Amino acid sequence: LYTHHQYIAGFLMVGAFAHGAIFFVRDYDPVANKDNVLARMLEHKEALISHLSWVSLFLGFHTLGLYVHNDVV
Amino acid sequence: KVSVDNNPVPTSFEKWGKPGHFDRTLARGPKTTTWIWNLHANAHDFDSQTSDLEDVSRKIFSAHFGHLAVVFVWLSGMYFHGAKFSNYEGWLADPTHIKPSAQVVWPIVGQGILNGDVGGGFHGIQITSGLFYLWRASGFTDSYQLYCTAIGGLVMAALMLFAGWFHYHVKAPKLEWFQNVESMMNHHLAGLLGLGSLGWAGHQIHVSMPINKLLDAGVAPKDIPLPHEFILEPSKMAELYPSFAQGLTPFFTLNWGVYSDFLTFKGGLNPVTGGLWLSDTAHHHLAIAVLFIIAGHMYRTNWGIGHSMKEILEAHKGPFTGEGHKGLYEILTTSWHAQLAINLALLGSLTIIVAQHMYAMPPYPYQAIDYATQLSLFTHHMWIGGFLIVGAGAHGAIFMVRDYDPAKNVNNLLDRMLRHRDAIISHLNWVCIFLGFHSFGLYIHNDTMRALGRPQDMFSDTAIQLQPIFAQWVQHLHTLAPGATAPNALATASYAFGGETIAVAGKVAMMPITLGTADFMVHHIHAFTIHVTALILLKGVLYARSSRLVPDKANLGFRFPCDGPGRGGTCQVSGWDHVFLGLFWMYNSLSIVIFHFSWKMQSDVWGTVSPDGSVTHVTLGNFAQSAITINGWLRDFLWAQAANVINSYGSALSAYGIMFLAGHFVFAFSLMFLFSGRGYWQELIESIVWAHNKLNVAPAIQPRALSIIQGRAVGVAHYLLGGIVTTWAFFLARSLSIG
Amino acid sequence: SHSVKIYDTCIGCTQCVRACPLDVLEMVPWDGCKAAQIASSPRTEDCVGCKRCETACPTDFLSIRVYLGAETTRSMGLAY
Amino acid sequence: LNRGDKVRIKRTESYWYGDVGTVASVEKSGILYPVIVRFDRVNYNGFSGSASGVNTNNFAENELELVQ
Amino acid sequence: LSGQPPKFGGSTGGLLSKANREEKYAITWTSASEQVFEMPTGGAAIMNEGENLLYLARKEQCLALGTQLRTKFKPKIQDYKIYRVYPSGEVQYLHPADGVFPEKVNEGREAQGTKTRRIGQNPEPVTIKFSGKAPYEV
Amino acid sequence: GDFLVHHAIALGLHTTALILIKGALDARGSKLMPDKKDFGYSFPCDGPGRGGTCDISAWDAFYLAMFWMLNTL
Amino acid sequence: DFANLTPCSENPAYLAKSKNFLNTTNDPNSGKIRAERYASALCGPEGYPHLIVDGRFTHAGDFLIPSILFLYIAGWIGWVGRSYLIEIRESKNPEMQEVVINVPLAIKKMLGGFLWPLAAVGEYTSGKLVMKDSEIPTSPR
Amino acid sequence: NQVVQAYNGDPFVGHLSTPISDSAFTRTFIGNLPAYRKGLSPILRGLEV
Amino acid sequence: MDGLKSFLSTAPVMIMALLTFTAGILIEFNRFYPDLLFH
Ligand code: CLA
Ligand code: CLA
Ligand code: CLA
Ligand SMILES: CC1=C(C/C=C(\C)CCC[C@H](C)CCC[C@H](C)CCCC(C)C)C(=O)c2ccccc2C1=O
Ligand code: SF4
Ligand code: SF4
Ligand code: SF4
Repeated sequence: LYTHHQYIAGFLMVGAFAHGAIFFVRDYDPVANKDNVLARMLEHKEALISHLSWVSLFLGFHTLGLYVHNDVV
Repeated sequence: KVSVDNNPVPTSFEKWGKPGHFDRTLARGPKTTTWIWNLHANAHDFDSQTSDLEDVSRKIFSAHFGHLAVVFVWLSGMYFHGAKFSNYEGWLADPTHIKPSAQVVWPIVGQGILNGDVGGGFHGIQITSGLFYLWRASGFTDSYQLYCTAIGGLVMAALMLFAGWFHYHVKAPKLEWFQNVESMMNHHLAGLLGLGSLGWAGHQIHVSMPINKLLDAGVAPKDIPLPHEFILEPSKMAELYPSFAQGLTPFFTLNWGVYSDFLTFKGGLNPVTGGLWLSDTAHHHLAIAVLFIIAGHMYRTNWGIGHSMKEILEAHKGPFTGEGHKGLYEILTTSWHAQLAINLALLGSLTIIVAQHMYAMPPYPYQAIDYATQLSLFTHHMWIGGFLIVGAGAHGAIFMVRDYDPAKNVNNLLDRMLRHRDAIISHLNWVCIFLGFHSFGLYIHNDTMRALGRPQDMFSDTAIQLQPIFAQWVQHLHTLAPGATAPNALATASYAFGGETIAVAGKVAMMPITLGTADFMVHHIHAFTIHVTALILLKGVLYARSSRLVPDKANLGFRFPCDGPGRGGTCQVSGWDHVFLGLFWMYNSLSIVIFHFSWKMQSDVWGTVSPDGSVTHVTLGNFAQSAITINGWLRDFLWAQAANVINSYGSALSAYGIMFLAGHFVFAFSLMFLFSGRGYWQELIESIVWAHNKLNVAPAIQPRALSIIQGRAVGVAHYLLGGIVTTWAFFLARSLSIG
Repeated sequence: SHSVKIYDTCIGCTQCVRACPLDVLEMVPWDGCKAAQIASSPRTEDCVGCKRCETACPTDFLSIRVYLGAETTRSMGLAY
Repeated sequence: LNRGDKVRIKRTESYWYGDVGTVASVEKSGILYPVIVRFDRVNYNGFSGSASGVNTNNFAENELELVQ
Repeated sequence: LSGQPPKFGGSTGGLLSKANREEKYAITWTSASEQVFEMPTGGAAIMNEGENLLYLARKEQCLALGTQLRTKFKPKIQDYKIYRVYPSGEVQYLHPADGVFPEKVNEGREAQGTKTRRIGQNPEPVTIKFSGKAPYEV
Repeated sequence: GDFLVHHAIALGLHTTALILIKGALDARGSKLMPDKKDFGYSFPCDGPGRGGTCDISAWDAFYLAMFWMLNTL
Repeated sequence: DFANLTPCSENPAYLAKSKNFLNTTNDPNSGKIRAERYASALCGPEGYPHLIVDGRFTHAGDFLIPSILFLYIAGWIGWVGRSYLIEIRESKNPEMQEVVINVPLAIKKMLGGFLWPLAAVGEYTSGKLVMKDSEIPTSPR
Repeated sequence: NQVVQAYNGDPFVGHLSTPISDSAFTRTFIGNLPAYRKGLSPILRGLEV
Repeated sequence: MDGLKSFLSTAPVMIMALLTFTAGILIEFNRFYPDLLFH
């Protein structure tokens, strides 16, 4: 039951973001959504994508570093 | 025939500081980071930096000399490590209890634990190459001789560097010198292979035979005479071999029968060491020497005698092939890529033949004693051979797209090859699908019938039986060979076909290898995977020029990713991508080959013979009933034999556990480059570039993502690296745990 | 069939019309550039979608676009 | 706009959107995009594995913002 | 469709059943000199003196042949005509549809496939919702 | 032992979120392809031009984040 | 607090392990000095020393001292590379000097990293550390 | 003495006239299987197949 | 000789000299003061 619902939850979260992308392709009007929170999501997407890049790189470098350190010693 | 150009290029340092000087698309300067990868990928594409066929040949000649310098540096390293940092002086006295170790580890972070007790008080990594058995067979006795060999190799490496500098920079030969291939094979057969085999036969007569016969008698290495003491006083060699009292006057009068004392066609294995006799080894090199020197006087040269390759090729025309080979001599003498294709195919097949012969007829003393050396050597040479065969496919494709113009060969063998590519690839598709259904589908059928509780329906030896009747017949013919079809052979060619279990030092050197239905099924898997690798590589070679999909692959090049998303998507139509897929299939094929070998020797050959005469094997006959289902391979081979590599922590074998996990990591990492595409990574690099621009640290060399071919190349490189490192650790930790 | 559209940013450099394998494109006269020519796509039912025309276009972003759509026999490159 | 002028791109399409570039020429023959702006930074152009793209584009007068 | 065929020995690469059920393509070129070219179907053939008639199954094969006729021969063969012939019988005329090759401006062609904007002023899919169209073709 | 696996789980969540929002926000186009709204959600590629454009669609970011979701779970 | 972890001095398991610590170096007393060094740490029932990363100053040497040390000698690397890259962008060929490193300039920049946090606050107050959002190239938004 | 011509004298069809595909024995044997034999109604050739 | 100067100044030679120098100082610090899990 735990593994089943965590796998369903992962699939549904990935589908939520997939339909966020499909919304941004198809149903997103940048004229009506002028300067609101969605327009300002897209107006700084490089900043938050680079910060997700930093945090995932940081956390991955050091989780693998600690695991490989523990493993080697 | 020797004509050279004197000082064709000055020896100057100025081109060193300007990288990319060789290729005209890189001589402007690096705009992006793709310039770096292009600088490395085009560094040895000599045939694309220029198109003279003369300067590329000089570049190739001097590159060969530099490579020989590298090989001699490596070989000097091997001999120097056996001289100084090894227990060869100790192992030579007692080569049945203590183990070779040619590498000590500096203790820095606790890695002095890798200096495991190898024997005799020496501490270091137990090596798995047969260097110590090689040096025992070649007659080495003291570390000073190994030191002299290492120093001589370093001198010869300096000589190869000097010769490469000489033949590019002060005296480079002309094109007509390279196109003398008949003189070239005369010297390579008669003078390189023939005189090399003759010189080694002389060494084995005068050094290997005395030193190894006294070491077999039971004399300590300190009491062993130095190898020139058997030359300065031939009376000592007369003490050992009574046929040296007659001198060479029996040789020059064809009284060769009196040399049967040491030149014997004895056959079989030496019972006291487990290796081949060096009697028939020296005789073998003498026969190879005579045969190669005889064959080196075939092709025509300055003198009117000889036999020109051009007329030999043009003489061979039949009804089916039309015009025949008249057109092929201009192919192989005006293109280094066709030469590289044929030489890579034959060198890969030779390395595989080396792997398959050096287990069944172990040519070195005490090689079959230890299973680390045997398994490591077989695995190593299988991997080298498969890599070289994939290279043959690669350069077949490069030749077809680059060095093949159909003007100079109409309706010859290569044209008629290209005119029925659909028939060849069709029937090779059919045989790949046939063997994949009837070699793996038997495994799935057995696996299902064992899961369903129907073991009488399986393809077992105690069920529906698929006996390899032809291989069993051939084994019968080779057991019955040394009496009828080889009268002067005393023993069998190898004990792998049949005969007696050769037990030396309590361990099985070689015993007959029985072929049940498990071996039938595994050999048809071998045939299947070899055929699919041949399918991918042959498809690349044939379809390199043009297909029905992309009719202009020849002028898009060899390394092009695709033609575009059109025609449904032509994503991997190049010949390079067929090399890329053949690398995966070669990895699959050779990993099945080495798993078959490792399990068959652990279950059916290797083991400990009790003094009562019974043989107990390492995995106790698993292969007969477990090697017919996939669960038997996953349970009795991969799961059961990795207990030695994953429980090895905190011991000397813990480096192999680390390397095991490292290979898994590099496999999983390779999947990032294999599964992804350039587009995602470019728009992620753009956001990272934005983060650099925001705080004024953006580079002037623009960070492109890896190209499409670059991404595929690094994916396959890390995939094969991770898989081969995992298997290397698994084999070299299983084998040191079984003796 | 795929639709090949040519935009105002064309500089008449002819690179697309000779990079095209099937010669879908052709140059027509124009008054909006120095070269006095713009690419057109008359026989665009013969477009396979290879996008060698987009690859050869020097103007940034792109003066020629291929918009992959309804496949046919001509636009899929089937010899059978 | 004149030669040598540094301008900032507002095309919203170009690779050099927001990037500065020296003006190389202005054309007076009544064409749609007469200003040839040439950049230090090369774009995404060429076949795959090409070591560089192009550093030149033709922009209109209205798209450029003069920064010199 | 006049012209003797090239002296080709035959091949498995070539005309499948698509040729006699739907269209196949013929390339006709005239050369003074007999020489050797690479057929895109695989192999090498013989250019006859005068007119040639080569039947192929794809238009890309015909244009690839015409491309190598143009660029791989020093006496460049540029009077090559590509037809599309149907099994019903009628012959279309395809590649030099006007007099001159498509790279050269004939000044009598029509600008079709040309949009009056750049890609930045392309309409966006949210405006054309459930319209049966797509953002390029509006 | 739970610290390091929670940080590995955080790494998986962050990298899956990075791929998913990099497909969601770059669904309208990056500098590699300033028009992806007109090709739609799941177009294959944009040719070997512009350096090579293999997995540029937002659907391909779904694809990669599907791998990362399966890994994290 | 921290009743789950006992100090390794009064721990049975750690005494059982510290009887047999190995020698990581050539020195035959490396295991003994390591056992003496880890005796002041906090370790659980397994007998292996645990680190405490709260920022409590009783365990500041567990994480915060390496934190400060890394941040200094990595802001060194970042600031030196940034200063060199900014410097080479006015040399009429900024792209070749990434390939061939101008080593007198490079060593001058590398020995300029003693004062990077002062240089960082100087460049941040004087506006050279960051760039305006409009001045930098960006994607379509 | 060439034994591999083009199929049926047509050098541009995708077939060769090899001794297996287009021999006299193959013509008389493949062309006399029920799927190819001349004059048979489909019921008898289907019955024989 | 300005060519060896410009070749020893390249990116791979300088990055390998730098990595060898940092590896040397790390290895020497581990050789003298072996096991530093914390302060
Ligand atoms: C007799 C050996 C032989 C020779 C000399 C050639 C020579 C050449 N080949 Mg090659 N090739 C061969 C074997 C050989 N090959 C084999 C066995 C393979 C099968 C894998 C191929 C597959 C092949 C391909 C597919 C291509 C060539 C190409 C080339 C040309 C340029 C090579 C280049 O620039 O790479 C420069 C060197 C590198 C890029 C280094 C590669 C790094 C390796 C693969 C990974 C690291 C390996 C290492 C053992 C791992 C440890 C490192 C790390 C963990 C520390 C040149 C003609 C290219 C060509 O001509 O195309 C136009 C081309 O694309 N080769
Ligand atoms: C386990 C993984 C896997 C499997 C099953 C396959 C399967 C195959 N690959 Mg391969 N491949 C793999 C991974 C895999 N590959 C990967 C990782 C790559 C590396 C990139 C490739 C690269 C690749 C290339 C490059 C080529 C293939 C080709 C082939 C085919 C060989 C023909 C064959 O074996 O007969 C078919 C046998 C099987 C599929 C396995 C037996 C399965 C049983 C007997 C069938 C199932 C029973 C029944 C029908 C089930 C029906 C149930 C009902 C409810 C429907 C076959 C489809 C080659 C090909 O197409 O040759 C013509 C080819 O050229 N492969
Ligand atoms: C010295 C130059 C420089 C400096 C100041 C920065 C600074 C920045 N980078 Mg980094 N970066 C650089 C080099 C540089 N980087 C290089 C060479 C690479 C290629 C691998 C990257 C790739 C990279 C990625 C992929 C990301 C960053 C990010 C960041 C930010 C957070 C710090 C970080 O994550 O470090 C991470 C650093 C690395 C992963 C690699 C560092 C490589 C070495 C150690 C730096 C020194 C390079 C060079 C040798 C210096 C020359 C010295 C001079 C004497 C010649 C920060 C703005 C992140 C971001 O988006 O911020 C929000 C992020 O996601 N960078
Ligand atoms: C991650 C990734 C990138 C991004 C990769 C980049 C930006 C390369 C980064 C290389 C870094 C700088 C390391 C360079 C090489 C290292 C020095 C190797 C270290 C190995 C030692 C241990 C020997 C692509 O560009 C790409 C392109 C096409 C398909 C898949 C992918 C892909 O998966
Ligand atoms: S390649 Fe682009 S710029 Fe050149 S003519 Fe064609 S559409 Fe115009
Ligand atoms: S997509 Fe290919 S075939 Fe179509 S117009 Fe462009 S270049 Fe020509
Ligand atoms: S660019 Fe990539 S996805 Fe597109 S056709 Fe080429 S290989 Fe395939």
